[PDB]
Amino acid sequence: GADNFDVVSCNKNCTSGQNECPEGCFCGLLGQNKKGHCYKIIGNLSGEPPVVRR
Repeated sequence: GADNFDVVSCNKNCTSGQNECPEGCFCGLLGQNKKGHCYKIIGNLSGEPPVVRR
């Protein structure tokens, strides 16, 4: 089910080697760069009605 999951931002800068990302996120780096951003994997649940009252 790899096609069910998307990578999204976890809204934080990070550097490799330092445990800087929140749990459940990863530090995504481009190539040999030491600095990157925190990301996370999510799956969307579809089918929600257009309006929900709580």
